[PDB]
Amino acid sequence: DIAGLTPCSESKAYAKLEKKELKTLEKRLKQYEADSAPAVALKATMERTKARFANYAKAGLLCGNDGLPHLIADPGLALKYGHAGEVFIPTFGFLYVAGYIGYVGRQYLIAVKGEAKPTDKEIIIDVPLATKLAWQGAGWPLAAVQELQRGTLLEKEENITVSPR
Amino acid sequence: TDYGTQLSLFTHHTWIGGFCIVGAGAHAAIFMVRDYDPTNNYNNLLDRVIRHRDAIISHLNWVCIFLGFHSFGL
Amino acid sequence: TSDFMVHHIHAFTIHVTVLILLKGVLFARSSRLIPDKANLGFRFPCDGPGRGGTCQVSAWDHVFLGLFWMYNSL
Amino acid sequence: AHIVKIYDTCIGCTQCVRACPLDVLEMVPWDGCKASQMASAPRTEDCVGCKRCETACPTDFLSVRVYLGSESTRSMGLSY
Amino acid sequence: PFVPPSWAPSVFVPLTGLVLPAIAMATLFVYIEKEAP
Amino acid sequence: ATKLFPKFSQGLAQDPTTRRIWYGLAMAHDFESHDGMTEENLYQKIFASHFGQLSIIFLWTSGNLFHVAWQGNFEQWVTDPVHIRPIAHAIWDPHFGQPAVEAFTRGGASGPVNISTSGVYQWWYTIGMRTNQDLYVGSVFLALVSAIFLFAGWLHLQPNFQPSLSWFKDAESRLNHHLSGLFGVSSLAWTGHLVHVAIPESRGQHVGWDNFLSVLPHPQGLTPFFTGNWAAYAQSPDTASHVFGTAQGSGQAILTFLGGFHPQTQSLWLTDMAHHHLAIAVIFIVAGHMYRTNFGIGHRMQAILEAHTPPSGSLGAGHKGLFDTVNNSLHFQLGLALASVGTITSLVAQHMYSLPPYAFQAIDFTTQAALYTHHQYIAGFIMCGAFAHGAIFFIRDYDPEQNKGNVLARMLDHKEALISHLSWVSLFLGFHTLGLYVHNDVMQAFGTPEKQILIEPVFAQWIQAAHGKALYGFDFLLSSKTSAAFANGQSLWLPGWLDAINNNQNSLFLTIGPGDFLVHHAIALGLHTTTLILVKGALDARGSKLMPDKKDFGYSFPCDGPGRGGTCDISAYDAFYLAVFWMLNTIGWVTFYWHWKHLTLWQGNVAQFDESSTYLMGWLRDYLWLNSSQLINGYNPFGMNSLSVWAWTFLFGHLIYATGFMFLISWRGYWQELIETLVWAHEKTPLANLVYWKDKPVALSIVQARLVGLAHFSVGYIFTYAAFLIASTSGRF
Amino acid sequence: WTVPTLNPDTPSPIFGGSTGGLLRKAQTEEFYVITWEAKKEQIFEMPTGGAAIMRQGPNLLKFGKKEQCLALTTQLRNKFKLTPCFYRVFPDGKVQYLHPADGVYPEKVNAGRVGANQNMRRIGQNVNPIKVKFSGRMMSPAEI
Amino acid sequence: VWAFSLMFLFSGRGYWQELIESIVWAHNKLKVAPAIQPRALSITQGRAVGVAHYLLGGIATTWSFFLARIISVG
Ligand code: CLA
Ligand code: CLA
Ligand code: CLA
Ligand code: CLA
Ligand code: CLA
Ligand code: CLA
Ligand code: CLA
Ligand code: CLA
Ligand code: CLA
Ligand SMILES: CC1=C(/C=C/C(C)=C/C=C\C(C)=C\C=C\C=C(C)\C=C\C=C(C)\C=C\C2=C(C)CCCC2(C)C)C(C)(C)CCC1
Ligand code: SF4
Ligand SMILES: [Ca+2]
Repeated sequence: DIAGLTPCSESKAYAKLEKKELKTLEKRLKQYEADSAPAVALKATMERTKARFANYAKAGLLCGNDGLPHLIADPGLALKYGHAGEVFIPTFGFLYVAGYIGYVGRQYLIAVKGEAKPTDKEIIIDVPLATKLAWQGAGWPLAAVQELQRGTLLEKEENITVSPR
Repeated sequence: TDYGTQLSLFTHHTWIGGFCIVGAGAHAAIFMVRDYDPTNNYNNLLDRVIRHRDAIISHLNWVCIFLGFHSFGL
Repeated sequence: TSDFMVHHIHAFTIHVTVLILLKGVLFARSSRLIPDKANLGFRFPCDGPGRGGTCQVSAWDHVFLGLFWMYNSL
Repeated sequence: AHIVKIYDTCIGCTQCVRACPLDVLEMVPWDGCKASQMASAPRTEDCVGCKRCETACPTDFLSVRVYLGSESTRSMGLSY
Repeated sequence: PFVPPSWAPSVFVPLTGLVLPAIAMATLFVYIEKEAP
Repeated sequence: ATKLFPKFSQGLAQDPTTRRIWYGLAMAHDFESHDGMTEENLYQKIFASHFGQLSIIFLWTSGNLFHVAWQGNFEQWVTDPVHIRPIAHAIWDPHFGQPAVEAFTRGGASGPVNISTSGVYQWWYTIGMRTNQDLYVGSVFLALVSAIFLFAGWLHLQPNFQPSLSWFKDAESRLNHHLSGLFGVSSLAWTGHLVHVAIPESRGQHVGWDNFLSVLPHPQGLTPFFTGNWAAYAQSPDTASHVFGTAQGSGQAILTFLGGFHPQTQSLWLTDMAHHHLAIAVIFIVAGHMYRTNFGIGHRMQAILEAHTPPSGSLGAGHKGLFDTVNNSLHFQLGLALASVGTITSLVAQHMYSLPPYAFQAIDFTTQAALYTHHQYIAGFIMCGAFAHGAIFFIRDYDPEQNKGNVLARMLDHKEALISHLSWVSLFLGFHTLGLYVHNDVMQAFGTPEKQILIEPVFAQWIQAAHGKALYGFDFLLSSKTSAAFANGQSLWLPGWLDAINNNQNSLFLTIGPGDFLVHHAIALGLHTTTLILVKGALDARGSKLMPDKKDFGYSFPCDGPGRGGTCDISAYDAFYLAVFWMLNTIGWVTFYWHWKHLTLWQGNVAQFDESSTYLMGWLRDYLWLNSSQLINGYNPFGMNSLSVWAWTFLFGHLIYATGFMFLISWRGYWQELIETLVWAHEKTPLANLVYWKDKPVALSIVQARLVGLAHFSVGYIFTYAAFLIASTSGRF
Repeated sequence: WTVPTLNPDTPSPIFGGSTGGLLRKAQTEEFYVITWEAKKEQIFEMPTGGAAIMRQGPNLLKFGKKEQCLALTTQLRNKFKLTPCFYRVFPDGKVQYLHPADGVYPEKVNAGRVGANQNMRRIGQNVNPIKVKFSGRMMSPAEI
Repeated sequence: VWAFSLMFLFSGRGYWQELIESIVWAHNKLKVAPAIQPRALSITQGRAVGVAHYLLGGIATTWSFFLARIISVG
């Protein structure tokens, strides 16, 4: 398929790797009894391994010649061959949480900046204001775009300190 | 018979001893800087040590060089 | 022979660590480079780039170097 | 020898002279500040370059500057 | 031809390693400590 | 009192301490900082230095040729260049015992010799050298040329021979002569040598100075060139069964563009190289008539610079005044030259390993590894030098009043934005590459290799598919048979090129995977961080908020004292100093990647690299620990072999590196106090105080300490990696 | 005010001696001599290490560099409220008075002093290095 | 961690202060500059951080090597 890779559901090395992991786990399990805590723990780990391999093959991931999955970072290839869940959707998810945290911190700084002692509000966190801004940050992309359109997101050149060149 | 415990215990106690020795030197220097008073140490052992500190350091430096040569050169 | 050589290595490293710590203890108040080191305290970075450079003249820096030598020795 | 210079921003606070450990700086009369005094460096031949005077200067930017020059016996602070 | 003799390394290696460096070191050391008039 | 040394600095000569010798040795080439230095004298001194350097280079080349002709086995290596190891020179060491003598006695010699890794054998054999007489004649000729250059360097400093100041500033004439003469005529002469000597010698015909005036390089004899039927020169080329050095299957063509590599030597065709040099010679000669010097026609670089300002005012004044700030600043020209040279050096390393130009060079694995690593480290040092000289230009030769509103002033206008964005790129690359590596390491440690993140490098693989590689399956541009780009080269060079790029047995566009993607990101991190340190040091060299007057202190100075919280490593020299470590680390990563990928390719198991290059444990165990077993076994209680010298060099580099750590961690003050105690000890010792010093012993300066520690760090780093690389590649193959 | 004359027959503080004393520079290049007047006997700290006892009245000491003499001067002024003064002595016997230069300490302003090495401008008003390039030797933009 | 120590032991706070100034400019542009002015670590703090990381990295390296080896073959 893409870049000479084969799907994990039809790769021989993938199945051999799964059999290798299950074989070493079963080999470690043969030394214990049947109704003991280590045996139950090993069986739980084996079930987790089976579920993980089944879920990875079910997701349609592309495996290589080593039997391990590969991620598709190109937006066109991901949206064209059903690989948007690898690197596209998590990218936008991180962008939302990253801008979320950044906007919450920026709002807290700008809010405490006009007070009498901002340094005290920086070392001793004002939990009520921080909690209110944390709950209000859900609309961070909308607020950031509206701030950018109004011209209030950036500071002017004359109000920023610079070197003597 | 537990080689792991023996090796780990020896190494751990040795490291603690070395760190404590370095701390001892540090606090000796702290005392010499803050709590030392020359009005009560006119002609005692500490004053004489400070008086010939150059000789002490020079001989210790020479023995360090001699030991380094005869230890690493081999 | 190997035991003899490694024992001399240990003695040399111990002597160097002692040299750094003892030098930082005896020369903590004053030295031939800075006669008023006691006025600068126990823990200070330097006395400026003057006199060719006075980087790490405090007793704290001697403890800092003794830590590395103790690590090497141990 | 090192080059020690005094600029016109000196407020005559006399802190740089007290911080000098080899008696290089001094105070002379002046008419550019309220204290009517100004720092001077007439014995730069004895300066080592410790920059204690720069540390003790409170003006922004500094009024006393030290530039490392030719090294000698007095400038290197050697007792031998 | 330009081929050196068989004994050439046995004479040029000790020369370049002991004769030339000693003479060069002594000459340079004397030159550095020369006092100006 | 005042000493004679140094003669260029009376202030340093009056220094009565040991600092005088070190500073005089480290400031001898700083011509601008001497006593009584003018512009004309400065340029003349640089001219003499250039001649002396050229003489040294030519003498070194002649020495290599002479030693290969004397103690080497070039006459026997040409007959069997696959199973015979090249010999560098003999070894005459009285310290060697009997086992060392028989251990180093290899390569068919009669005594202890060194096996060369420089690759001069393949290069000389490809250009036409066959007998030792040729090497001897070349060595004698190069020695005489070096002597002439030395005499020229001495002659140009005497009166009636010193060039004027205006002569050194003739940019138009110098650039026209270098583009047309030093570049075009030299390339044309090389084409003449390839067509007249290299091509006939590779086909079994000995052509030398005694018979080249009577042997025709082509059966048509210059007629198709004058009649414009140049296509007749590419007729009847070397067939696929041609044997290098003999006439078996040899063609009669002299200028072709078959492409690919030779089937036997696995190197570039000589006819294609000759055709290449001819085309670039024509291009360089034509480009040599672009600037107006003395005949009215041509251009003026000042006019082209001043006539390149956008009307929107985006670049401010554009390039106005750039001609004066560059022609009058030697540091700017040196920085530009070093930047271009470093980039070209990296280009040379990549093109030589991927496209082997010398015969039987691909089979020599040690030659490839050593040459690539050598050129990459040299390029890294040269790049750091380019940025260092740029900082020197800002501190010493920048004039804000002359460069008002141009691109140069606008660089310092928004330097904070540049440093901030470089910091963001470096931070992002470092966090992500380290995070992915640690994640893969944890997955491999927990027994779940399928859980690690392996991003397929689809962009570089897409580029490879565009070049003609069909392994991925994109099938476009040169990969698709119905494309115009593919059908337009099928009659000129695409057959050989496609046959060579699709073959997985060469180094021409190797297959890449997630490990290659990750290590490429590490390379990008190293490049961006090194650029960040160098760029920040060059832009902040004239001053910042911490030191508003850093331009008045020079390029290199210790610090500004402990005031204002501390000003350690505030000069631009210190920025370069911290950047050298990042350059060494970046080149270390690129050379590690090259060595491991090629080692796994030569061993026939590329899957080992593809599966262990995603986690750092694989790099530490399967590459650094697995390939050093033979290196550290050079000498042991059971005896020694020829690999003991590399083991000694390995430990030597480790010792030098650790010694550099001392100058890097411990600082001056402690050492000065210790020295004072030693001074007292010597002055108060009988039978020894009679011998007094002529220079007062003092501790090394801060700048000198940084330089000494950096030098030891770099020397140990280079020697350690070179020893490990050569030992592992030589023992494995 | 008159420049003081060095009295070599001046009693010295009772000190047992140390290894941080004078070196060959005191006999080959120069050395320094610090003198002061003490109202009573008192144990003080030597700048080269050790504790000495300053005598009542005149007290003289020898040091290798000027920094040691000024450090002892500062210690005596700030801990015991005295007025010390020092000279630089050459091997030929020449004595040169150094501090205080005019008899008045430099922290306070005194009439008759002339300011030297003073720039009647600020740091930001200095010229670029390109303007001071190609001089007789390495010259900083602040030297002019 | 050990190699991380080399970042604090081979460099100085002046470079880091200027780099922090550039980062502060980036913050000031987007009005995200904290009221507490970010200052680089002090010289003494840089030395302490470097020696702490050096000791932790080396000691942890030897600890892992000794424990893994003595547990596997002991
Ligand atoms: C971050 C850098 C980056 C890089 C290095 C690439 C690289 C690539 N992209 Mg791309 N892309 C990017 C960002 C990037 N993209 C972003 C941010 C977006 C969101 C707008 C897209 C959305 C996108 C689409 C929709 C497509 C690609 C495609 C491609 C591949 C070929 C096209 C091309 O090179 O032109 C650059 C790509 C663009 C300018 C986007 C427009 C698509 C162009 C016009 C190509 C479409 C023509 C045709 C489908 C090509 C296929 C020929 C053949 C294989 C059938 C190539 C490997 C194509 C592909 O291979 O499909 C799987 C494809 O159709 N990308
Ligand atoms: C009985 C033991 C003892 C005691 C009571 C003291 C007491 C004191 N020491 Mg001292 N010292 C000791 C041992 C001791 N020390 C040892 C063993 C060493 C060698 C390392 C030192 C070296 C030393 C120096 C160099 C200095 C002191 C100083 C001081 C004084 C200030 C307190 C302080 O350090 O600041 C606060 C304490 C801290 C900030 C704790 C630091 C935390 C460290 C860095 C973390 C350790 C790593 C940890 C083990 C691993 C964690 C893993 C990580 C992933 C979380 C204080 C009176 C200082 C001083 O003289 O004051 C002027 C001084 O500069 N000590
Ligand atoms: C492997 C690196 C290295 C080496 C070789 C040294 C070496 C030395 N250190 Mg050092 N140190 C290091 C790392 C190193 N250190 C680091 C990283 C730090 C930072 C924490 C320090 C901090 C430090 C301090 C604080 C002190 C030293 C001191 C010393 C000296 C001790 C005297 C001695 O050992 O006698 C013998 C010398 C050696 C063993 C060095 C190697 C000599 C070789 C083996 C001999 C070869 C001779 C050869 C024939 C020469 C021919 C040359 C030819 C080309 C002509 C010694 C020269 C102490 C000192 O000043 O001296 C008392 C001191 O107090 N070091
Ligand atoms: C510092 C450690 C060290 C020591 C103890 C030795 C010792 C020795 N080496 Mg060796 N070597 C060393 C380091 C060392 N080496 C290093 C670091 C290297 C690598 C560069 C080498 C490389 C090397 C080579 C290549 C060779 C040796 C050889 C030798 C042997 C003979 C050397 C000789 O005869 O010279 C002569 C020595 C002297 C003239 C002076 C001796 C010092 C005297 C005894 C001290 C006097 C002080 C006295 C106490 C003062 C009293 C005070 C007053 C009351 C009088 C010898 C046993 C040779 C060998 O292999 O032998 C088989 C030889 O071939 N070494
Ligand atoms: C820069 C080139 C170069 C280099 C790196 C070497 C290196 C070497 N030569 Mg070789 N040599 C060279 C050029 C060179 N040679 C040339 C051009 C000739 C022809 C005249 C010779 C003739 C020669 C002979 C006959 C022998 C060597 C031998 C050797 C080896 C022993 C050490 C030695 O220096 O011997 C001596 C080197 C010379 C006599 C050449 C010096 C003559 C040139 C013109 C002087 C150059 C001055 C220099 C640039 C100034 C700066 C150097 C320094 C002062 C800073 C050594 C590996 C010996 C050997 O084979 O060991 C096994 C040996 O017997 N060489
Ligand atoms: C770079 C050039 C160079 C050369 C050519 C030599 C050559 C030699 N070295 Mg030497 N060495 C060197 C560098 C060099 N070394 C360096 C850089 C170091 C420091 C790492 C050493 C450290 C060293 C040691 C420790 C020893 C040697 C020894 C020897 C001798 C080997 C003994 C032997 O088996 O033969 C047979 C021996 C003989 C035939 C006796 C010859 C007597 C001398 C060497 C020649 C006559 C002296 C001559 C008149 C004076 C020359 C001085 C001149 C510069 C003015 C040999 C002649 C060994 C030795 O000295 O032998 C006892 C030994 O102990 N070397
Ligand atoms: C056609 C006339 C001509 C020619 C042939 C030259 C030639 C040269 N001039 Mg010159 N010059 C000229 C006219 C000319 N000049 C005029 C008219 C002026 C006055 C306006 C000047 C003013 C001038 C100055 C001020 C200087 C020179 C210098 C030089 C030397 C440069 C040294 C060098 O970089 O190596 C040669 C460089 C190359 C051959 C180009 C290499 C191209 C890339 C980098 C390499 C690619 C090639 C290939 C891939 C590598 C080979 C691989 C393998 C074989 C190893 C060089 C020999 C310098 C000098 O004097 O040195 C003593 C210098 O300072 N010239
Ligand atoms: C065409 C190349 C070129 C040229 C002409 C120059 C020219 C100049 N440089 Mg420069 N530079 C270059 C490339 C170049 N550089 C490169 C590639 C780097 C990166 C490494 C640098 C980094 C650099 C810095 C940081 C500085 C200069 C400076 C200077 C100026 C004077 C200092 C000097 O050279 O004195 C003489 C040079 C030396 C004495 C070299 C020092 C000794 C080294 C460390 C040798 C160590 C090697 C070691 C012994 C190897 C042996 C190992 C073995 C024994 C095991 C001068 C105009 C200085 C300056 O501008 O002054 C303000 C300055 O500070 N350069
Ligand atoms: C292994 C050693 C090491 C490491 C990791 C670094 C790392 C870094 N260097 Mg550095 N450097 C080093 C050695 C090292 N250096 C040495 C020896 C020198 C020569 C003195 C330099 C000189 C140097 C300069 C001059 C500069 C850097 C810069 C940087 C930063 C580059 C940005 C980046 O890549 O983001 C990635 C971030 C990281 C890799 C940080 C590590 C992330 C950690 C492991 C995560 C935290 C762990 C966990 C969550 C919490 C554990 C803590 C626990 C106590 C609770 C980066 C943090 C540049 C810079 O500042 O960039 C702006 C800069 O200008 N370096
Ligand atoms: C600091 C400083 C400086 C600067 C420096 C620098 C700037 C460096 C760098 C850098 C570098 C080192 C760069 C480089 C670059 C490169 C480039 C820019 C390129 C490119 C590309 C292209 C354009 C291509 C294209 C293509 C392709 C894609 C492929 C195929 C072919 C073709 C052609 C199509 C100086 C000294 C001046 C002075 C001032 C200061
Ligand atoms: S500290 Fe600065 S402002 Fe105050 S007197 Fe001295 S030079 Fe003038
Ligand atoms: Ca021939």
